[PDB]
Amino acid sequence: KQDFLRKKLKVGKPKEKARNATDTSFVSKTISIRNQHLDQNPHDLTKRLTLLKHHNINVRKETLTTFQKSIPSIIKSRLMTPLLTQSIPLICDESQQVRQGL
Amino acid sequence: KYTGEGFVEKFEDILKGFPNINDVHPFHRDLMDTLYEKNHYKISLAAISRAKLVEQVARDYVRLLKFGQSLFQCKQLKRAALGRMATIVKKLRDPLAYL
Amino acid sequence: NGAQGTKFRISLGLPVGAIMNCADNSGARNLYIIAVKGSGSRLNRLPAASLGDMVMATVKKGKPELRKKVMPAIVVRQAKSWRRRDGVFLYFEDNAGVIANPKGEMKGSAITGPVGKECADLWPRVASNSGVVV
Amino acid sequence: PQNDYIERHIKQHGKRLDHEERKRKREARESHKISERAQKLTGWKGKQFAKKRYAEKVSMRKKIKAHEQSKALPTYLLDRKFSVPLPKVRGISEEEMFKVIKTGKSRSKSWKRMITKHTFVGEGFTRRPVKMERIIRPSALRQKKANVTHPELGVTVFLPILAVKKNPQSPMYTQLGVLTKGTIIEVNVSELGMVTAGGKVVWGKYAQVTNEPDRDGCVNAVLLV
Amino acid sequence: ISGWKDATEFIEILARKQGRLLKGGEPDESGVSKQILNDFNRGKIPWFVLPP
Amino acid sequence: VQPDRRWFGNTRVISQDALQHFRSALGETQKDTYQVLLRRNKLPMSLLARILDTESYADAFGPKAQRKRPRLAASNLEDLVKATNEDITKYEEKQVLDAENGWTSAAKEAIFSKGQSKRIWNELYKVIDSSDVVIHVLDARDPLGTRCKSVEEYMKKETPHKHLIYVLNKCDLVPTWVAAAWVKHLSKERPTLAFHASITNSFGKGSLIQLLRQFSQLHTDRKQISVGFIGYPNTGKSSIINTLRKKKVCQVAPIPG
RNA sequence: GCGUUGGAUUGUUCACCCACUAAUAGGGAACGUGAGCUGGUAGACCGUCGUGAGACAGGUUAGUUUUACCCUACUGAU
RNA sequence: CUCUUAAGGUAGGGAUUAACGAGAUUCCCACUGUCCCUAUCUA
Ligand SMILES: Nc1nc2c(ncn2[C@@H]2O[C@H](COP(=O)(O)OP(=O)(O)OP(=O)(O)O)[C@@H](O)[C@H]2O)c(=O)[nH]1
Ligand SMILES: [Mg+2]
Repeated sequence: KQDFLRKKLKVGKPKEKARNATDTSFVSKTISIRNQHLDQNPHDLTKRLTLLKHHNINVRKETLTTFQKSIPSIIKSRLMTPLLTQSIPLICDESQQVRQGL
Repeated sequence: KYTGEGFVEKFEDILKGFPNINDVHPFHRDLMDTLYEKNHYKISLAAISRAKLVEQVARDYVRLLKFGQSLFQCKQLKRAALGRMATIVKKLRDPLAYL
Repeated sequence: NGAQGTKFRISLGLPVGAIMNCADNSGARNLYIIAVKGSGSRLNRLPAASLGDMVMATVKKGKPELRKKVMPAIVVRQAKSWRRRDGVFLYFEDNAGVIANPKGEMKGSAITGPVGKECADLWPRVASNSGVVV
Repeated sequence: PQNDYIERHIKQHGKRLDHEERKRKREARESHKISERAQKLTGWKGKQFAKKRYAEKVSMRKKIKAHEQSKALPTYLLDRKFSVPLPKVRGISEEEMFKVIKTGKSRSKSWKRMITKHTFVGEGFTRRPVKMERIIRPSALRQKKANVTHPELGVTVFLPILAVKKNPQSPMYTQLGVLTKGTIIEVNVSELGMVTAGGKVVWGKYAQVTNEPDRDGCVNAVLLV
Repeated sequence: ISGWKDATEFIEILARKQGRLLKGGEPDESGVSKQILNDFNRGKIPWFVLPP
Repeated sequence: VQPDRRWFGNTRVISQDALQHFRSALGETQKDTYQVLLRRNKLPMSLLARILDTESYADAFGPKAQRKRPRLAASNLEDLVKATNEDITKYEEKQVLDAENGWTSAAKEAIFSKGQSKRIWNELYKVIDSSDVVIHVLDARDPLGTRCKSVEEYMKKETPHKHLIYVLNKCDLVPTWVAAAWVKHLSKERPTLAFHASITNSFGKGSLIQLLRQFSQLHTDRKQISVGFIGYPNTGKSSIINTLRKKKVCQVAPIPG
């Protein structure tokens, strides 16, 4: 229970830093927030695409209705084959409403 | 608390009663400047304002007194607050004579 | 001060927390608040006075420009049973209120309805602004 | 008003008829009345009277002294163990340091201990949760800066404390950071511009506290050069 | 409601509508204003400040 | 306390080049609020005329008064005329700019001082001192009204090791573009999530969860991390907590207190 | 010697606010363990903890001592 | 060290939300001896 001490000389190991050498090294991580998608973008239906897997049922129904209404402006685009890929498996869905919307 | 309140009442009577040498009229301003040396005037009144410090001492030492566990401790804290007030006022010997 | 004459005694009708009428067209309808000038100091007793007594008051009903604003003025009617030192007991239909500055000078310029004899004798500008005494 | 009007009035009319005689007689009776106030004025007023009279005596003694008087090493070695200035300080009981605190509606659990004296917690303190904290170091009894004096230079400075290395009472108290008398602390000294041989700036030094800051809000200390 | 002027008139319109009036015919302006001020904060009345 | 040659010695040393580089990097780092230092305890943060000598209050004014002429003297005598006219014009201007008879205004009701109290602010400072993170809840109707800048200044000066983020709440009451505008305006300084509090229909829950577990990953040594909720009354602190837990944990009411 | 107020405020008051006033001075006889009258265990809920029974860093709510006719003192009466 | 976070508000109509209760609480009208400030009467 001393106020000053040494480990030992410890032959073989790196020597040491003496007693008072200041260590000016650090690391600074940067925080990352979500975007939250509060501002309308042209790529907005690509985000509603995945709501066809939503655990809720009215969500899926209203999403299918939105995609129904947005057909003529997207019929020739990079979104239609993923739309059908992600919506075809709703044939085995639990709801007459969603099957009818499809 | 009473000792603090007395000092700040006194100092407030000085600060509010005395005029603001700026903010009055240019004629009176220049007259009182050539009479009393505006710089000295403002400096003295600023000294009194900054001394009105006493509030800090009173608040700090009261908040310390909340944890007093003995008559001797509480007495010494009281004495300390009043002594620091006295030091502040002792450093106000010349401005009050001027004022 | 402001009044002309002595502190004379007529019975008390108007304690603190009493809404009384204003009938002049300065804008107010009502007068409430705390204070009575020349009131004593006794434990548990209410400040209540008349004798053309000056009191602090606010407009409970009236124009917003003078609502929210404390003001002095003078009792002119009481509706309690007062005694004249010349004979009979007097009393009015109602209480009445009305407005002034600390010197006794009125914000309004004319009074409706009767005003008390002793109130007018004590306050000159009330007697000038009143067309009807008693 | 308007100027020194009473000075003008004294020049024009003049002070009274019975002014100089009365002033002379007041100055004469003052000798009697001084002693009268001494044998009277019971209490604080007599105490203050005696204080004033003693100070006045000393002033006149010094004045007369000044009147009547106005009527081997070299320069560089003039002005000149490793023991600290305070070994063997008063010992503090654990009872006098820790206050008991009781918890519950029916207060029956105590298990909590409030440190009564001034403390140094650190820079990133961040209190523990209440169900998990046992040691309580209240915010008012938490010091960041001390009043450190260099014995040389006759100078003091309000320096920020960096650490507590040795409180002589029960080195638990060092880890708690209790600033009792005789406690040894690391303080920053960058304001003084000290530099070692090599050009490395010194920014930390040992100091020993000289006061009992539980009685005074001040933490006064002496540098160990 | 509709088409008011004069918030003093607004209150009396709303009181005559809600049947919120005193013994007589004086519409209770005080309680109606209290309810309006509760609605304003609680979000029954939509309102918002614009930023720069 | 025994003698030792290890007292009286320099205990903490640093070279000038390392010192200056360390100053520069941290001046870069700690101006950015999205950045955060990891340890913060092993690091040195501590490394980051007068006329009375001439005139003695007594030669200026008094019976002694060794002061006959000024030093506040303009030459070219017309110059002080140019000054006096300018000063009179400025004076008359201030008069009409800032532009009594024996009536007063009624007392302020004692209910308007309810947020202000020793009892409440003791709880505030207790919560902060116990917290590792401080969320500042704002109403999207009036965030700058509901901001409380003095607490942020206190947290800057006193406690830089705390994190101090913003949460816009009641975003369901205003349009989406107002919320986006405010979030853009405030993300410049502080992260500033948007939120809507409800046990059933919520918004921002997962984002806030992600941010809190980020701070947890940073404070890996503390064994737990405390998050205080600061703000005006009736902003939704209790409702945000009830939203995170997804049941009624804290009492809630539309009345403030 | 004689007086030293009326009120607002329980998201609380070891206090402050505005008025009236001649003034709105401080204290004791209880609080140097514990003593008029009035606000501030058993049931139940939320929170923290606990494997649990339960406990508490908490918080909210409801919730039965009942003299004098005895001696003395005091007040009046034979 | 890296990047995904699908407790994503489906929409900017997303929360303006019964009746009942010797349940806990605040305010208003009316009303009064609760109060100023006590007085009187009956068994
Ligand atoms: N529309 C909407 N209302 C909210 C939201 N959050 C809270 N509220 C409402 O705001 C009312 C008062 O806010 P509180 O939840 O009490 O927030 P608080 O005042 O910080 O809570 P306390 O700490 O208990 O005082 C609640 O009764 C809620 O009904 C929100 O996100 N959207
Ligand atoms: Mg609230």
